[PDB]
Amino acid sequence: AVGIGAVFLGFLGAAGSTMGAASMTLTVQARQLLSWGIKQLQARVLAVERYLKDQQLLGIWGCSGKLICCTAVPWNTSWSNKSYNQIWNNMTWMEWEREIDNYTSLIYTLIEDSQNQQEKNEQELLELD
Amino acid sequence: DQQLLGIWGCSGKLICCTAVPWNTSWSNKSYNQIWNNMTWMEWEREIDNYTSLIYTLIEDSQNQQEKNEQELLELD
Amino acid sequence: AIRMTQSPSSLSASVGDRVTITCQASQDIKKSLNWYRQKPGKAPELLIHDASILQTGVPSAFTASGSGTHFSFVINKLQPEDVGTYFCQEYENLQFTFGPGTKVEIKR
Amino acid sequence: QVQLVESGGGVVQPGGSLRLSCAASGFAFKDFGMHWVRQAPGKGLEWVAVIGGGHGQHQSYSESVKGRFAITRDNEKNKLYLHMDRLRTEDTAVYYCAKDRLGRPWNIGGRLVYYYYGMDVWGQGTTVTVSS
Amino acid sequence: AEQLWVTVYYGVPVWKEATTTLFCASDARRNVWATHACVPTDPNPQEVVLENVTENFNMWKNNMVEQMHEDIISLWDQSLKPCVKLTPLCVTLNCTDLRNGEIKNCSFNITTSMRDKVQKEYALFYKLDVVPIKNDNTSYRLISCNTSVITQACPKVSFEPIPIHYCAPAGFAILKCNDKKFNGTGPCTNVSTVQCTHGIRPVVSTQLLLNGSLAEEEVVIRSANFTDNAKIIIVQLNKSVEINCTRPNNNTRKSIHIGPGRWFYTTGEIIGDIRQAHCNISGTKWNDTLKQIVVKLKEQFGNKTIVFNHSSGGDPEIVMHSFNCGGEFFYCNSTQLFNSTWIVLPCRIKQIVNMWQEVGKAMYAPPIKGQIRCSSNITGLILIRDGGKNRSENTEIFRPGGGDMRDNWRSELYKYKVVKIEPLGIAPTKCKRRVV
Ligand SMILES: *[C@@H]1O[C@H](CO)[C@@H](O[C@@H]2O[C@H](CO)[C@@H](O[C@@H]3O[C@H](CO[C@H]4O[C@H](CO)[C@@H](O)[C@H](O)[C@@H]4O)[C@@H](O)[C@H](O[C@H]4O[C@H](CO)[C@@H](O)[C@H](O)[C@@H]4O[C@H]4O[C@H](CO)[C@@H](O)[C@H](O)[C@@H]4O)[C@@H]3O)[C@H](O)[C@H]2NC(C)=O)[C@H](O)[C@H]1NC(C)=O
Ligand SMILES: *[C@@H]1O[C@H](CO)[C@@H](O[C@@H]2O[C@H](CO)[C@@H](O[C@@H]3O[C@H](CO[C@H]4O[C@H](CO)[C@@H](O)[C@H](O)[C@@H]4O)[C@@H](O)[C@H](O[C@H]4O[C@H](CO)[C@@H](O)[C@H](O)[C@@H]4O)[C@@H]3O)[C@H](O)[C@H]2NC(C)=O)[C@H](O)[C@H]1NC(C)=O
Ligand SMILES: *[C@@H]1O[C@H](CO)[C@@H](O[C@@H]2O[C@H](CO)[C@@H](O[C@@H]3O[C@H](CO[C@H]4O[C@H](CO)[C@@H](O)[C@H](O)[C@@H]4O)[C@@H](O)[C@H](O[C@H]4O[C@H](CO)[C@@H](O)[C@H](O)[C@@H]4O)[C@@H]3O)[C@H](O)[C@H]2NC(C)=O)[C@H](O)[C@H]1NC(C)=O
Ligand SMILES: *[C@@H]1O[C@H](CO)[C@@H](O[C@@H]2O[C@H](CO)[C@@H](O)[C@H](O)[C@H]2NC(C)=O)[C@H](O)[C@H]1NC(C)=O
Ligand SMILES: *[C@@H]1O[C@H](CO)[C@@H](O)[C@H](O)[C@H]1NC(C)=O
Ligand SMILES: *[C@@H]1O[C@H](CO)[C@@H](O)[C@H](O)[C@H]1NC(C)=O
Ligand SMILES: *[C@@H]1O[C@H](CO)[C@@H](O)[C@H](O)[C@H]1NC(C)=O
Ligand SMILES: *[C@@H]1O[C@H](CO)[C@@H](O)[C@H](O)[C@H]1NC(C)=O
Ligand SMILES: *[C@@H]1O[C@H](CO)[C@@H](O)[C@H](O)[C@H]1NC(C)=O
Ligand SMILES: *[C@@H]1O[C@H](CO)[C@@H](O)[C@H](O)[C@H]1NC(C)=O
Repeated sequence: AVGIGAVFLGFLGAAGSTMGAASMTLTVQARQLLSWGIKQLQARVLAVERYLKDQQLLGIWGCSGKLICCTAVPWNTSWSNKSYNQIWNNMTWMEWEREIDNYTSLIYTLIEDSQNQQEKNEQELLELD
Repeated sequence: DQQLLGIWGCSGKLICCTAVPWNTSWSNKSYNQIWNNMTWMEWEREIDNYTSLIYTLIEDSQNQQEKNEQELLELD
Repeated sequence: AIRMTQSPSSLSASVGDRVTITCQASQDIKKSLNWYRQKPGKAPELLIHDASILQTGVPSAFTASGSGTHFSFVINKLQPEDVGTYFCQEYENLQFTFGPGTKVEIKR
Repeated sequence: QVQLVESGGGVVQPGGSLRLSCAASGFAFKDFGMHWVRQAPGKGLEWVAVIGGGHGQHQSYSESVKGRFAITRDNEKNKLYLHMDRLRTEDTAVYYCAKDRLGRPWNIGGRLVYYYYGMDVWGQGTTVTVSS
Repeated sequence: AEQLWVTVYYGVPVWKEATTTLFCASDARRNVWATHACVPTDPNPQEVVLENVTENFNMWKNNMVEQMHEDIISLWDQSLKPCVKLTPLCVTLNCTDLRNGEIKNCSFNITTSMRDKVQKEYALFYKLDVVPIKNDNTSYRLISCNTSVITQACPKVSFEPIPIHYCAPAGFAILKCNDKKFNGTGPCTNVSTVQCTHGIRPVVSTQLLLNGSLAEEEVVIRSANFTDNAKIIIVQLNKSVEINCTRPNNNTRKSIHIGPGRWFYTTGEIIGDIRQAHCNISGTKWNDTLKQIVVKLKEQFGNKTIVFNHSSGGDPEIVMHSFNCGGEFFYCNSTQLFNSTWIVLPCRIKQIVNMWQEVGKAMYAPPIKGQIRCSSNITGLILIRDGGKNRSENTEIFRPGGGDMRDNWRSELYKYKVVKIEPLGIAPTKCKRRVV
């Protein structure tokens, strides 16, 4: 016998479950987050800038339109030597982000400086010839 | 608007086909009976009360599927 | 949860005999069956779960089998210590219905 | 070790009320789902209700008690409660608290669900009499 | 292990503590807090539990109390901006005792026809609003004369507290600690996310917290540190204590001319005997409340410790209990509640008042015509420790006190925390992007 909730994750609750299980509701969480007068006016502009900031990076990385996209940057096991299953079936999003917090800027840089650079250079060369 | 077009896999298009079937309960008119016989103002009114329903279906069913299956295909 | 029935309501044997309890569902419950044993003054003791697996710490004095609608509880040897009421519980749906219970005792 | 301390019983009149409290230790009370069952004198064991683990985001009641009883829990006190309201003489029974084999809020299908496989741990209950 | 590659995810449910501005919301309908601009409330708000995740709450760091502090003061000043200055009414007053002395019957002679229609307009004044001139009769004048220009509050502005809600902006969320035993801080286990808070009325008072929330089935006592005499003790009551306040005097009021196109309201005659303001408090409810409080105090401060002596400490507005029943500010002697260590309060009324502290410009209440009646209940209170003493469990004189008005909102805000949600993150995967 199994008791069930209604439809899907309410809000953020999956943050403490494994990243594997949590991935199920990225569509939910993303939609919810993505979407006196002067103070609110300021807040609105800030919300837009935060919104567009993320969209800029997703655009550049070739990830726009996706909530899950594979890159072409290899994982340097110096960051973490855990296997695929040792991470995804054993660690939460809150825990994972902390584990590699100090590599965020490194990897983000690598995506753009190496892969994006390559994809744009080679793209033109392929279109030319 | 851009958010929804992005999510639905429609960004960059002004015409995009989805993978949500038409429930003829909404309207039992054929393709030609709609497109060659009815205006945009008239059509939108006909199915005004299904807007939120269909929009929900696009995201909850198709978008959900496309993101889940995409990862699985990339993994294997 | 599907109504369970047990038979006979009164089951007895001499010490050491092989004693079995019939239990059935009116509808297919596939496997969701626990067996409990109640002694006077004590809450029912779980002996077998998932229709066939002994609970940890329970000696191999009992077995059970069956699937679908027809199940049975087997007392390999009935000892005075095994006297009690055995219950057939279904937990397929969130009603966790108990069967009538069968009283097992020593003949005299 | 594991021990359930089940009290709060006694004798009440029909139309009255009480609440039972089953204190427990020896296990992660906060995590496992729990059961309520009752046995009237001369009868077998009747299932009363179930509450899931964690914060108890799902319940089910027997049709014989729905609307008259409520289940709750306090994960810091490690106590399971039965609110026995508007009682009838038919509610005379010994009531037991029990732990399910699992009862956990699994994240599956994008939602939490509680998997139950039946009671396997309990105390000896307490007698509640409703009479006049 | 597997060859791992970087994968980008979006919608990652992780967050960090952050401070921002919460939007007001209100059950939409010149009341100070009844701003014309405020978001209508959600008739069906949601709340979801996290359960896999706990969170560290600390009621002493909730910066939302600062937002309320400043915004509330701004709203006060804005509504009462086009109000009447008392500058030409600083004229000295020839006062005698009003026959029945807290009220003087005085005359003056100003403006004496400065392009207007004016006269001596004798009137009644309160002792607490004037300063004696010891070089005269003694005669009196406005206490504000040697400080600042103050205004008579606009008659068209109501001061009834409004239960304003506050909701999270985009990208942020409000977390709530649902642990019944939660005190000043800790890893609250039962944590939920709340779209928008309930309404909190901006009740302003000294020594006792009125018209607030109740404690979770027992008196709960909180502090930053029960050993630190520099901190205060916040007591949240199991059940409230009934108080009924009245101003028996049936007062009239008169508009006087103070200049061309300018009027001012003065206290007029009083109908019937002039009696004292007072509040009636149920000794049963009060004493039983104290019993529960003492039991909890014992947990920290000793099993035979003598507590709750008379009011003392601070200036008259701190030593007296303060509230604003009917728009008039009452300052009552709470000693009658604490006049017996381990009920009718005498009370006086003041009109020149300071909203928590005021510099320069200040507010003068207009006279209220008729009688004032209201009913409220004590839902919490603030205790202060008297200071150094013998370590032995003899005394700990938990006097009423507390003048930091910010605690009247912090006492409710302790339930909530605001965080910023970061949807962008990465994790390894099994394969390379199929790059051409
Ligand atoms: C972790 O922290 C969470 C968060 O606080 C906490 O869960 C909360 O528990 C309380 C107490 O059980 C819940 O409060 C209940 O809320 C419902 C919701 O009503 C709204 O929604 C329905 C939706 O249909 C609407 O119809 C309705 O109009 C409202 O909009 C209330 O209905 C409940 O009220 C009944 O129960 C009260 C119990 O004291 C009664 O006082 C009240 O009068 C109502 O009684 C009626 O129903 C009873 C049912 O048993 C019946 O016995 C009575 O005779 C009478 O008929 C109640 O206020 C709250 O919703 C929970 N919050 C969440 C998010 O779930 C957890 O308890 C905590 N976990 C742990 C382990 O500590
Ligand atoms: C807070 O977060 C934790 C995260 O750890 C949650 O606990 C776990 O939740 C996951 C799912 O979210 C559960 O995963 C399931 O585990 C099963 C394995 O069971 C065996 O191993 C356990 C080990 O304790 C034994 O107790 C058990 O008896 C078994 O021996 C899997 O079989 C499940 O697989 C399911 O999914 C796949 C998907 O393809 C299906 O194909 C399968 O058929 C099956 O349906 C699943 O992987 C995990 O068991 C939970 N842990 C525990 C101890 O129960 C918390 O529940 C969570 N809390 C809240 C508030 O949600
Ligand atoms: C704690 O909370 C309680 C409850 O909210 C507060 O007590 C109430 O305060 C309000 C303040 O306005 C009182 O309301 C006033 O009542 C007067 C007479 O009451 C009778 O008539 C009204 C008519 O609607 C009935 O609703 C009521 O039940 C009684 O039958 C009215 O005449 C008042 O309106 C007049 O004055 C206002 C002043 O702003 C004008 O704007 C109006 O236009 C009109 O001229 C007003 O409605 C209420 O009576 C109080 N309750 C009791 C029992 O007395 C406490 O004040 C609060 N405590 C703290 C610390 O804030
Ligand atoms: C009640 O307050 C006490 C005292 O602050 C809390 O106990 C402390 O909690 C902090 C939280 O970070 C810990 O660092 C301390 O080690 C705790 N002290 C002790 C001796 O336990 C207590 O957690 C509070 N209770 C609740 C329910 O929040
Ligand atoms: C990984 O699994 C083991 C299994 O015992 C567990 O002890 C450990 O805590 C897990 N790691 C994480 C991140 O929880
Ligand atoms: C469809 O075509 C018929 C042709 O006579 C016409 O009468 C009818 O109005 C048309 N429908 C619409 C939407 O105009
Ligand atoms: C007040 O009035 C009396 C009336 O006799 C007068 O004697 C006295 O001087 C007056 N005081 C002032 C302040 O003028
Ligand atoms: C809190 O108030 C309730 C009201 O019924 C009472 O039953 C309870 O005993 C009180 N708590 C304490 C600690 O006395
Ligand atoms: C306190 O007073 C308010 C005034 O409306 C009332 O609603 C509430 O029930 C009172 N609290 C108690 C404990 O009586
Ligand atoms: C005050 O006294 C006057 C005298 O005429 C009366 O008309 C009025 O109603 C009284 N007001 C109150 C509030 O008692």
